[PDB]
Amino acid sequence: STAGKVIKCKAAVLWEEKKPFSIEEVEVAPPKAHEVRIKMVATGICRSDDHVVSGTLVTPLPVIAGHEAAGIVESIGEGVTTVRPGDKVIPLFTPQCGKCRVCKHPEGNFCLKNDLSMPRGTMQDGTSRFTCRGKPIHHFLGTSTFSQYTVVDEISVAKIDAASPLEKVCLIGCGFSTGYGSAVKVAKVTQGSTCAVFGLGGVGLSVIMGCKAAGAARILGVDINKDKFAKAKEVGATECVNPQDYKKPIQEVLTEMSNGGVDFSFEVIGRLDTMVTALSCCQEAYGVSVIVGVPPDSQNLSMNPMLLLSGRTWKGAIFGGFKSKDSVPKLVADFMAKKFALDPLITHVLPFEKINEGFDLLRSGESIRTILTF
Amino acid sequence: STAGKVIKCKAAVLWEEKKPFSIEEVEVAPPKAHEVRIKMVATGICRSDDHVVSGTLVTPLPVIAGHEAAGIVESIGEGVTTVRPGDKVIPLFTPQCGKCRVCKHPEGNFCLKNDLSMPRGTMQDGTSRFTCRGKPIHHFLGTSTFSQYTVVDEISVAKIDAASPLEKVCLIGCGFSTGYGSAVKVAKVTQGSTCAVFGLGGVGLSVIMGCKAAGAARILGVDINKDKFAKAKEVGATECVNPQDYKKPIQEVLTEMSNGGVDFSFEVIGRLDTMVTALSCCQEAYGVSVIVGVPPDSQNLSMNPMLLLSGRTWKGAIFGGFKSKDSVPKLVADFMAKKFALDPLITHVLPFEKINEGFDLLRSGESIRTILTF
Ligand SMILES: NC(=O)c1ccc[n+]([C@@H]2O[C@H](COP(=O)([O-])OP(=O)([O-])OC[C@H]3O[C@@H](n4cnc5c(N)[nH+]cnc54)[C@H](O)[C@@H]3O)[C@@H](O)[C@H]2O)c1
Ligand SMILES: NC(=O)c1ccc[n+]([C@@H]2O[C@H](COP(=O)([O-])OP(=O)([O-])OC[C@H]3O[C@@H](n4cnc5c(N)[nH+]cnc54)[C@H](O)[C@@H]3O)[C@@H](O)[C@H]2O)c1
Ligand SMILES: OCc1c(F)c(F)c(F)c(F)c1F
Ligand SMILES: OCc1c(F)c(F)c(F)c(F)c1F
Ligand SMILES: [Zn+2]
Ligand SMILES: [Zn+2]
Ligand SMILES: [Zn+2]
Ligand SMILES: [Zn+2]
Repeated sequence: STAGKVIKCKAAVLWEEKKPFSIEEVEVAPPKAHEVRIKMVATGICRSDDHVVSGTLVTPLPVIAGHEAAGIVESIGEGVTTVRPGDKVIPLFTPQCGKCRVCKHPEGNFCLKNDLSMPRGTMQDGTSRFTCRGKPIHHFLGTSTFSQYTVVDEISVAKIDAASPLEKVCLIGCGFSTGYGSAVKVAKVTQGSTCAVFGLGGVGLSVIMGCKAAGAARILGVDINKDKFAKAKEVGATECVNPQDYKKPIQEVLTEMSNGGVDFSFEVIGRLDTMVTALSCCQEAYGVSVIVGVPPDSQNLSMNPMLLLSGRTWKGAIFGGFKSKDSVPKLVADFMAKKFALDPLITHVLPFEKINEGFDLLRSGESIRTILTF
Repeated sequence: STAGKVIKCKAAVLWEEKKPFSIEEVEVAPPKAHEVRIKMVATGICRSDDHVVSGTLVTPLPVIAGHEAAGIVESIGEGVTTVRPGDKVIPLFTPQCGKCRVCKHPEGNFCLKNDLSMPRGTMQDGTSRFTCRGKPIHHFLGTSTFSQYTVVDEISVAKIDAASPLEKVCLIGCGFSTGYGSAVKVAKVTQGSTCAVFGLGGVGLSVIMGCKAAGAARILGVDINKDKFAKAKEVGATECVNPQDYKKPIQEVLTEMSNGGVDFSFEVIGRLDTMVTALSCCQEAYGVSVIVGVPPDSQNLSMNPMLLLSGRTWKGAIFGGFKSKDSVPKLVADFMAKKFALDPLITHVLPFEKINEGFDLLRSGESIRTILTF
């Protein structure tokens, strides 16, 4: 038995920015009250994880990163009612406490217990369950999935279908749900509309999936890497454009293509300039633009508010606007019911021990999602 | 018997920025095809008219300004079908051509025939109906209401109830409709919500009226001029705050007051800083902020897109999001049935000839709306 005992296991520890992950032995404490210790089965490589390495995202180091994953409950602390040992689960990088003003609001999902805004890198109780070489190691978004075992707060885990294929449904933990929800729930893309999607990575392809599902007539994919176009078309893009191909700025190109601006635009990269371009390319009177990408820490964009005064709507969202604990099990059920596909997002499957190679694939432009298997 | 003839009349011509209006004789050409010549009865002094004087709003000079008004049709050009001589009318500074993509859109109102985005200061045919001292004088937003007679395109005029009191209902031509629509139509303020309204002039008061009509539980008025607070409370503000009274920035004060941020905020001033403050003070996950104020020409704001990524919605609107020609007659009908009040906005009345004194009253902080009678 491992319950109630410290587990020694393998994890990918990030000791400092801009270095490879160190794959080594860590100690994982048993869960305290209202906590859940999970044996990880599969975890995806999201660009947000790379942002921690690059310094685009600031979070306390050293850290066990990883937030897009699925595993099986090893044990539960006192008072846990929502999962049991043996359950398949997905860690929730946006928690759902169920009690705060946001959780109580019909539209809101950015639960006040989150560790994104002001990251502490701990459990809810302000402590860490991880040590490595006798040093405490920070958590990441209350998830820390780049480890054979993690411990999460109960509000940061959802029970999912016992028959789920964990090496696919881990994508529901971030990239798929984010993209899909940003289209269907946050933008509320309409039938017959014209959409523009900036960035054709895992998250942008999921936005295309959601736009198609919502009945968009035109879905214009935008990427500087033309190698991304074929897959974008497979999942629903009607045309793809590379800004580098044009003499005019792409907002102008897109406005011309859409005969005066798009209905819905999406920034799915993480650049300040493309956030403004995506806003500008939506129709000035009734267009809607959704920011999905994570921008570099502490940088402000510059924009002319006349873009809004004419009637545009600008919004952003975390995790596709989904209330995480309510939504994740339904999304997995929908997947098992063949309501959407995940395979188009998965280009590579590697053992966990090849985590660095997985990051290199992302950074080189060659992968969409690499799934790491434990 | 003036039909088909040039009319000589008095108008308030602005020859130069930052100068008084010159009340002097102009020549008003008869209406061409699909044009309407109107004998003005009443016009309000809106801060946007002052922006033309101050150079906050750039439009070609010399100009006859004025956009919030009502009058009586003197004559119609060939092919006009929607008004007749003798009809009471309100000029529409935002046209409604009924044919463009925006007019056909269920939500949009910023008709593509507008003269706001890239002002030419002409009629739709790119010419002027006004001469003064033998020189052509520009139009303003297709309306030019600071004149005993004006000529407008058919798409820029609405027929209103023959029994309308024009000295009141002129406010439906800008300030009332803008503020009230910004709350009820653009923001979609909900029952029991908390709203913050920045700027307690004619338009901000109208926002308050709309928030109260929509059932908001708390309506927090924000102004640096505490003399504006009494009237704001009369029309439904539950609390008023002066940023100058506080050591902390007003977004922090308002967040504290609202136990974590407001449901709906409105910028109704025209400052880049208060646009960002207004966004910040809405709840980060589900808050909505609407820009109503007109910013200084060609200036960009700076903001951190994390304010949006958490879930905020930011939008702007012209004329309260109302399709102008459909909406103005209904707004008048509703006023006549006492569905809303206009008297709280009217603080001063003056003859047209005292237009400069009207502007002095606004600039001093003393007036809300001065109504000028011809
Ligand atoms: N809001 C959320 O909850 C959320 C969730 C998941 C991902 N993210 C962010 O979303 C972004 C996309 O993540 P991902 O899909 O995993 O990343 P990714 O797989 O790197 O995809 C990004 C794509 O953007 C393309 N790109 C780069 N620069 C430009 C440019 N200038 N113009 C057009 N295309 C360009 C690039 O070629 C690549 O295909 C990242 O910033 C993530 O951090 C946010
Ligand atoms: N979007 C539209 O269609 C539309 C329509 C009508 C008016 N406008 C604009 O809306 C704004 C308000 O017009 P109005 O009500 O006629 O003007 P106004 O009567 O000058 O009211 C503005 C109020 O803002 C207050 N104010 C000034 N600076 C600050 C500050 N730093 N903090 C808090 N309050 C401050 C000021 O004391 C005054 O009561 C102007 O910019 C107009 O140009 C836009
Ligand atoms: O990819 C999901 C994701 C985000 F959307 C963030 F805003 C963030 F800060 C982060 F760390 C993260 F993982
Ligand atoms: O007050 C209404 C009003 C506006 F909202 C503008 F954006 C503008 F440019 C203008 F001239 C105007 F009069
Ligand atoms: Zn919560
Ligand atoms: Zn992610
Ligand atoms: Zn139109
Ligand atoms: Zn106005």
